[PDB]
Amino acid sequence: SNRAVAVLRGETVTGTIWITQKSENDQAVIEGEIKGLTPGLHGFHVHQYGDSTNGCISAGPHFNPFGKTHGGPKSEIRHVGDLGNVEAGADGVAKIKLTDTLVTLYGPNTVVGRSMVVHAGTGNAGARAACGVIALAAPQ
Amino acid sequence: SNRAVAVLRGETVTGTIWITQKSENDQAVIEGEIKGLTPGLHGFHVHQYGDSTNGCISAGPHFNPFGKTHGGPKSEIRHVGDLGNVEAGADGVAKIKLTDTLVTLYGPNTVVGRSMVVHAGTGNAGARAACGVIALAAPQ
Repeated sequence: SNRAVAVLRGETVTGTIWITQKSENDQAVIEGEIKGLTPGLHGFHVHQYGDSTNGCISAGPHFNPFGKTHGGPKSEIRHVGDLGNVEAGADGVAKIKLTDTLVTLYGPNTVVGRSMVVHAGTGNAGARAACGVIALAAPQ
Repeated sequence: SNRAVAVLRGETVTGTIWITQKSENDQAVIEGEIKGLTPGLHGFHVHQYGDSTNGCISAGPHFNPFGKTHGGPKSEIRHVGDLGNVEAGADGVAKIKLTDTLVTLYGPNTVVGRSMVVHAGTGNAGARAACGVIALAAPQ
């Protein structure tokens, strides 16, 4: 499909994030809303797995298919799953629209079946506050 | 991945269903548990979409990629998404193990990102009682 959606679930943070992409060669658009955030900037990431058998823990690590490293030559590689930080507006909702990412719904790096995770900013989920599987949706 | 998992969510019915498949040419195994069922046989189906923006309604129709029809020549085509009926044992849990389906995690008919849905046996979800997105999981 040219359209996917993640419904984020968490104790307090929830949301709905759409991904739309006309073809393998076109840039995807990520758009939606995240609710229940404490005020300020929070991390927003694609993680490797959609597995939600263990809350947001089973999402596994950041999705970094190109292998960006901390330093050295490969530190200049783009981290595909890094969607920056997000924040709620005055109305308490974060309106997300990201048009310049490398996220794709096609080819070997497709994110279908993986997860989107919101990171706050103590427990075994670290800062992971909500997560949802990137699901196939009806094409537009 | 050679492994996917759907966590089924519903008002009363829940479950965890794994799909494991060594390669594109190998037969998948679907195995897991469904809880909260009323006694007796219930339908178990792959549906087209994992979209859960509208409960189990947004899962869309049965997944029937080969186009099985009610009658005529194409009525003899296999309905890929039809996983038969399931039922709870005396312990109140349905132990699912299906080894002869055409469900795959590879190629154009991959079910990754689609949904699994349990059908009871009144409302806009019809008989759909629980559903979950088929998510990528860590390979085994």
